[PDB]
Amino acid sequence: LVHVASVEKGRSYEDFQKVYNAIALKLREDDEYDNYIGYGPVLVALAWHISGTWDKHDNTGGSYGGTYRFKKEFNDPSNAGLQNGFKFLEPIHKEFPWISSGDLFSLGGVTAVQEMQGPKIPWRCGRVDTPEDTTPDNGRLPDADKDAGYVRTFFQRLNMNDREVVALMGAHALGKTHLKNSGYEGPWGAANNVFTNEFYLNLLNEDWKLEKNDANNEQWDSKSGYMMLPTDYSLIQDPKYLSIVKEYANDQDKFFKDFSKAFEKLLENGITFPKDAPSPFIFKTLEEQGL
Ligand code: HEM
Repeated sequence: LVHVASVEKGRSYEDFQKVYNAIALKLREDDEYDNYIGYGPVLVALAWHISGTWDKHDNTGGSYGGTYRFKKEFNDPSNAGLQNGFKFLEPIHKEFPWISSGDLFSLGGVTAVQEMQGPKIPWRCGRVDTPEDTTPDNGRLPDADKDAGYVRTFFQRLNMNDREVVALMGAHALGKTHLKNSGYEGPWGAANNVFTNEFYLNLLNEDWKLEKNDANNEQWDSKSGYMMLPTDYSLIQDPKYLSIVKEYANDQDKFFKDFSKAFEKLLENGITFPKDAPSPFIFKTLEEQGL
């Protein structure tokens, strides 16, 4: 099963920058969402879950098909809450009906990271909508109540290694858990709509206490009012993971570089880019444009 990137007919860089700008302007505008966190975090969670269904063994799932738009996938329990990012992006698809669904979903994650002051994330167009019967079954995304062995195995399905797994998990500096969505409740840090190395710092520097939440699930809670999932806490339980956690706590630029490569790879898993496709695009922020 091969998925070959196909550029939207006649579109170039400047066209996609417009779609970026529209997402970015709307991010600016809808600042009240989720108690003033804004929609940045749910947008990067949506781009991760639509890519996270990939299976490297048979190339099923992945971001290419746009299959999150079908009821079997948006009804995935693992995706509870992400209907809000989809709803956000609907006016944008309306304004730019020529972009594919996979391209829009994935571009929404890139746009969110950069406007929340994270690193630049190169992005490539050419995902093509596939039909309903290519929608992967539920159950392909990761459980939160497991340990580092589980996490390591899980991410190997996505062809991610130790550094990649730890870099990628740093996105949990953003947003928060919601009891009615996941059975977990609370934020990971204080600046949860700015992209920083705070997750790593909080992991190492906080006083964590293991507790049961109101949904009867175990989670780690700090005196500062922060939390960590069991899978998050894994990263300082495994010695290999802990080494890298310290690295990123100590050096945000290194974390930024590694996240950037890892997020692009995650969003492009399963896609074949022809030799003569366009080079990855690096979009300007609104700020960089005076907008
Ligand atoms: C072992 C892997 C991980 C587990 C078990 C997992 C689990 C969770 C859980 C349960 C939530 C809260 C959902 C809610 O209640 O609304 C959460 C949210 C979040 N996750 Fe993860 N996650 C994983 C990895 C990742 C990765 C790789 C990324 C992206 C690069 C990511 C991005 C985020 C973000 C940004 C949110 C916050 C969204 C918002 O506030 O609504 N997660 N995750």
